Amino acid sequence: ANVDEAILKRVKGWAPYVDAKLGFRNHWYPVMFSKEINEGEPKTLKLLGENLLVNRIDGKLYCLKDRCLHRGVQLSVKVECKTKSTITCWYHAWTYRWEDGVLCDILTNPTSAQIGRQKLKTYPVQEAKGCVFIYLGDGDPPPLARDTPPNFLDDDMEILGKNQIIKSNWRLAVENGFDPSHIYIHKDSILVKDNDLALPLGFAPGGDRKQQTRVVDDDVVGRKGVYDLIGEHGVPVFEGTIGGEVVREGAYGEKIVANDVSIWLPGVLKVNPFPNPDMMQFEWYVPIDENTHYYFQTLGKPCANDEERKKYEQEFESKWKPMALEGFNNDDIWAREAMVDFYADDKGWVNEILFESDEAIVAWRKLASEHNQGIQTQAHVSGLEHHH
Amino acid sequence: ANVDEAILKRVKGWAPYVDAKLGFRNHWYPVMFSKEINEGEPKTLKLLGENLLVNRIDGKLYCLKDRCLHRGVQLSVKVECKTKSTITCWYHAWTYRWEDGVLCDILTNPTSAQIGRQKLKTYPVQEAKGCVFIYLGDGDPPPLARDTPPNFLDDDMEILGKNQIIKSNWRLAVENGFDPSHIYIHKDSILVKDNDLALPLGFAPGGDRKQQTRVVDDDVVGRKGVYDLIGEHGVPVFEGTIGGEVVREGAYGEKIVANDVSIWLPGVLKVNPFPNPDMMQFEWYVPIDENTHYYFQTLGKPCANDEERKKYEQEFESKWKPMALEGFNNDDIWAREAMVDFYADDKGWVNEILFESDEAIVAWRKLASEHNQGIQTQAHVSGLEHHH
Amino acid sequence: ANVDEAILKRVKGWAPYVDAKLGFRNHWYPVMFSKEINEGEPKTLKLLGENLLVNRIDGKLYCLKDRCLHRGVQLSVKVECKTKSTITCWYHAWTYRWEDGVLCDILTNPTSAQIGRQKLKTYPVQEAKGCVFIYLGDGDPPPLARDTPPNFLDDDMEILGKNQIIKSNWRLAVENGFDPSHIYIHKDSILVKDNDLALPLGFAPGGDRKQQTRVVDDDVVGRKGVYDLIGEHGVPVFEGTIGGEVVREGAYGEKIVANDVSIWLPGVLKVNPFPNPDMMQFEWYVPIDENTHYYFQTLGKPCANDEERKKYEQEFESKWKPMALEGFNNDDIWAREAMVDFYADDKGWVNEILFESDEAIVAWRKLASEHNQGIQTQAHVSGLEHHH
Amino acid sequence: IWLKVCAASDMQPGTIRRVNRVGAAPLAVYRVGDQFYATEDTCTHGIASLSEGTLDGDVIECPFHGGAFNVCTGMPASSPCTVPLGVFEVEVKEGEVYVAGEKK
Amino acid sequence: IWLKVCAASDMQPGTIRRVNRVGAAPLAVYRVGDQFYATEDTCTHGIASLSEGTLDGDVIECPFHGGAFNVCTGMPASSPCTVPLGVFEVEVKEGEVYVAGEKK
Amino acid sequence: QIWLKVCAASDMQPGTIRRVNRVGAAPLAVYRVGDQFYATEDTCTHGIASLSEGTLDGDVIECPFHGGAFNVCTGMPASSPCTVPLGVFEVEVKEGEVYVAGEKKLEHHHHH
Ligand code: FES
Ligand code: FES
Ligand code: FES
Ligand code: FES
Ligand code: FES
Ligand code: FES
Ligand SMILES: [Fe+2]
Ligand SMILES: [Fe+2]
Ligand SMILES: [Fe+2]
Repeated sequence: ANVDEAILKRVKGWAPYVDAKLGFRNHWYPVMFSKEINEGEPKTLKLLGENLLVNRIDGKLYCLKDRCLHRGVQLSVKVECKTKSTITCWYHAWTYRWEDGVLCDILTNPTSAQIGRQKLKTYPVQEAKGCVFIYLGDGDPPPLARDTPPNFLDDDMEILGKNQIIKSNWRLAVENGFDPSHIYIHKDSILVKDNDLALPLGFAPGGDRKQQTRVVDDDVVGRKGVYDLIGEHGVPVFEGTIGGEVVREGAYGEKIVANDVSIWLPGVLKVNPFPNPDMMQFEWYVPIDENTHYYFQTLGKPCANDEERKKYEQEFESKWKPMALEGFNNDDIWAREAMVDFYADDKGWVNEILFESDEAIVAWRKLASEHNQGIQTQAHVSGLEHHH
Repeated sequence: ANVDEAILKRVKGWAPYVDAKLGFRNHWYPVMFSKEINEGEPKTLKLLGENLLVNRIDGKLYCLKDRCLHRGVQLSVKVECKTKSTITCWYHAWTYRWEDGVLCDILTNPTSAQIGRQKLKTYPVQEAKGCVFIYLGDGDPPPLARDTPPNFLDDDMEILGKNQIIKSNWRLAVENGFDPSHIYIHKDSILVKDNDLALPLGFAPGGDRKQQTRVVDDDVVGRKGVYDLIGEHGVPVFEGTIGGEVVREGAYGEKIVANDVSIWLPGVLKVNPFPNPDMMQFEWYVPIDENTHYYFQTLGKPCANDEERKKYEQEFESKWKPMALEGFNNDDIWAREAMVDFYADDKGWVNEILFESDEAIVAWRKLASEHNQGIQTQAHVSGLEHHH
Repeated sequence: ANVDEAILKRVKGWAPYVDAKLGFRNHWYPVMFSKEINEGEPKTLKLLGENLLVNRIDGKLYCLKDRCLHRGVQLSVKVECKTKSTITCWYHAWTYRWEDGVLCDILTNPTSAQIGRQKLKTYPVQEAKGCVFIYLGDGDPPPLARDTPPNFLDDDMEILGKNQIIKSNWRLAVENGFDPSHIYIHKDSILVKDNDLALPLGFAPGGDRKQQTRVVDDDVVGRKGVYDLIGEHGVPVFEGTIGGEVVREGAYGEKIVANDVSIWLPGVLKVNPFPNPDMMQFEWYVPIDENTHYYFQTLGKPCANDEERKKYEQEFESKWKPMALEGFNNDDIWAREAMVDFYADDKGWVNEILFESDEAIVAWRKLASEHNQGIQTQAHVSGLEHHH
Repeated sequence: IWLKVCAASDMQPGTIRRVNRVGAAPLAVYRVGDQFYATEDTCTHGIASLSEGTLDGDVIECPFHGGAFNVCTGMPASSPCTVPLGVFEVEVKEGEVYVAGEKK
Repeated sequence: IWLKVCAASDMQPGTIRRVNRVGAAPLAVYRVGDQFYATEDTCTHGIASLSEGTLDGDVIECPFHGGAFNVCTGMPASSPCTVPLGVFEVEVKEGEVYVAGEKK
Repeated sequence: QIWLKVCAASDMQPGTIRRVNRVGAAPLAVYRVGDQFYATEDTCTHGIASLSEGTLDGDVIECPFHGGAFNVCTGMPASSPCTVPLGVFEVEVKEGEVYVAGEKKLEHHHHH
């Protein structure tokens, strides 16, 4: 219950989604790149509103809630890792094992009855393709593949990227990304001209509602998502008109891209091919709190050896990162920021006036509402409550 | 609806006024000077909590709500006026006519069923005496004369002024300006000495309460206001005493100003004559949001020809603006800000301890409560709500 | 009152204390040092949420609420003390007497019926040991000794100190100060080495629950407090271990300190002896508002003559203040701040997981809940509310 | 010493009546059942006329901020009022209401 | 001009049927008790299909944002809807439902 | 030594609680639910509160510190903030005399 019930009652098709202001619990989420955290170098981060600590011990990553069980302070205010396998709160020295969060010692009172009888929350952590994924959920985690778009985990797919904190709720980021008509904001991107892209201004839908998308709920690995098929029956718009007069044209480059776009739970977009005919872009919009998200950008390109990988890395730093990730997606950032006010009071979820291409967004809202693995609430953050 | 009902219940004489923290809807309000907006150069501003856009086309002013109907973004984040008569949202290209706000085109989907079927909110705009007024209301607007003090619109009246944003609710500004006893804060103003003004410290009331003011319930133009008549039968106080000893004196200048002071809806004060025997001051306290207002000051002086206008404009820039509008009224600014905390929680409207000269303020609160044309609510800002 | 009733209902042993977010009314509180308030120079401060003004007249201190009865502005915005015994509001000149707060004159209208019929709130003020105490309460005040720790007022006791504003609720400061096991955060303090102190890392409790403290409610002066006796039957920890391996050692200096620790209402801690075997520390955590408190530190040392006082003065400035009050207590400041988030939503008062040494804190919570002289409420701040 | 207000019959139980006095502050007369009372008409918390308020039993509620007083004792009954109201003597002789020009 | 939509019995009381029209916007036929009404099927506030909404009396509630319309007058009944719905007169004859070809 | 003599079954009214102090060990809490007797550690697993000073409602004991609660029969948490199960101690009545086990029961050699 994160949103006024009066509002939720109004939204029949996707109330769970509108209520998921803090994101969906029980899903895997990338939070940083592997090279950003080294041996015995504890790192702090907030995911789904929860303060966490991640550390690498003997190469393996561990995640502990950054909040001592005693007086609720963050252990990270003054980190004290007195033994390889533990962390000691700086306040009264309650000591926890990184491996299972068990309170194994208390330096201020070695005879305390709490020793061995309390456990600090831990979360599964997995590294894949140079990315650090945390399963922000309870119980045994499902395969990481379930929460990743197709091909991200392919053997030869070399993954490179960038991550940053953006000031907008995660859902605004997701919808902007999967928004078929938002392509209009990218009409002047340096990438369009500098990489000779063909880029429409928008689309004139064709066919019926069901044909605008393809809802995926039959994938064998269990992934749940939606493909944007507006271009299968729709006519792309290359001539923008006002009063029947052409005021703007799309891009007539030779490189064809982004004709395969899909959004997947918990909130990751796959644009293929992009930003080049031989590459793929996968981006996550990870919930940090109700007002911010991690914009986790990755570009994938098949590489057969260290030679090709190095070449790709060099092209990434010199071209793709500055020209695409920044030169193209920077407009998506302020676009997301521009919707904040309208949805900040939760009223935008009621007052928005949608048009045809939004069918794709609606499909996603319904899929997310039906297949998410749980709604994160303030109670999960402060401490679950329940009266006998 | 804007204030705790338990508080409004206690205020039987002017509950609507206390509830009007965002201002009164359906009234004309000045927001800038004509010279501040040129042809084809859209300007942003916030009025009664609403973000607006003003543009000059073929010399005439037009006003559109600065919020796209689609996803609620401000059009002004990236202004795209692709044709003389329209503005295109930078997000998905929904295009609106400045003239009537009609959604006439959508570049991203020329076949959309929304085209011609939606209308962005527009507000009437009128230029008078070099000032830009906006009718922040619904339906056909009344004559501007109804919402302006007597004589402001006189043919020979030359109006010159200054405008700025002040950090206080508009009502605190209004009451301070019409407050008969607040003259005390002006005892050391440079204007008093440099323009040889006679200025008492206050007034010892005379006559009955009914004689303390004169309410105007209707004009040939429907004006609604109150005249402060404390000086009618009151005794000007020139010697301030404590325990019987004189500790302060008023100013014994020769110039007698402020013969008559009156406040009018939606909230504009008229001081005549001021700051000189041959001039008048008209000042608005326009609601921007619940915490701020535009302090729109103007000085008027009848001028028979270009020759007199030129001279006045010279005297205004060289003397009146710096000595009066700033040298005198600057103290009013911090006095308004000083009342913010007491009323910030709405409790000051209950706990205030009024004295005799406040009969003027009470008369204004009742007149405002009885004759305002509507209470602006947060719902007007986000979108009116009504459940069947 | 100040906390959600569902939470108070859960805390059966000290609900009043949890509800006392704004502090306890009807107790004396130190707010500054005598040397900080000079003759005829009114000084501002906020105590228990209330803005106050303190002035010195003929050497005597007087305290008036810094809020005019008329329109609720702070008189301090522009102080006008026109005669020795009064203060005149800068707005409409309502004049109040410092000794009884009576509205004795109004310069803007000397014939007002309000004159002599209204009274601005005043609070008792007393100077002791060069410290200014204000009785933030109603009715004749109890003797100051009731709200001070034993010996603070000793004739031979020379008091020197420091005061500053800290960003945390007063209760967090109190509990941190009386917390037996928090001594762990002081293990690396420069005072430990530089003053050759003996200091354990914690304590292994001994004896029964009641033996852990000495609750004082039999004090002749009426003082209400608790003594921490964890050291009488407990074994001090000088070797901290994890998995049986020593990872940290306490300090084996020669100077024995802090063997006598007590907390007293309204919230003052006494540490004896500290920071040196021949001194004592007395510190208050005075509520300013729900999020801040004055950390009023004072060190006492018996002195028989001016020579001893001057020597102590020199030592305080060159050693005690920088090495102890700062070098030692600075870690207490950020430790308090570290608990803010957990208790900010009042949920920490339910979710905290205590261990043995917290018995002292529990005793304090119960004593405070049972012996406080009143719960300050926001209504006290804005203006008491009661319906017939 | 006394002033003529009205006939007891003119006032229905639970009603208030303002009494303007030449060269002096106005008073308020309240009929509570069959007994009449009188106090200053001006609320002690400001400048409101209590005769324009609402009478509930023997408690008068000020129209300005909702403060209230007991019309018999003149003592504050509801915040924000704190200063006692002046009470004037009333006596009904010969089916007519009279109020003491001076307060008790 | 009229369009033969279906048999009255093809619709259970309180249900809605979407009527597609080639080269034109679809309509929504509502069965309120034993009465039949019709309007454009697309909510005027967006792209929702009113035929997938909830009927309460003679008021259709949009499934998207809870906006609503009176299916008899087509006038908005609940926010955020503000643009009146197009209404088509309906007539039942011999157990068959017919809807006017053009708004009225 | 396996069974500790507590008191006479008649010394306890239905719905009451009694604390049992043990030398060199943590105290136990014996609860009478109707005519059946149950026992758990006396110290609340969420802190240092004495459950024998709490409130018994049917077969659920509510801690006086923070309002957490446990089922006295299974020792399982019944109300937040409690999350750690209480150690349970078997109780038996021989000759009208109440006895409590000196060792808590375990998920050892019992129902699967
Ligand atoms: S807050 Fe961490 S050990 Fe006390
Ligand atoms: S938000 Fe303006 S066209 Fe979409
Ligand atoms: S606000 Fe102080 S005299 Fe009016
Ligand atoms: S003037 Fe009567 S309650 Fe304020
Ligand atoms: S689309 Fe129908 S109420 Fe919004
Ligand atoms: S100590 Fe029992 S509920 Fe917290
Ligand atoms: Fe984009
Ligand atoms: Fe002024
Ligand atoms: Fe400390």
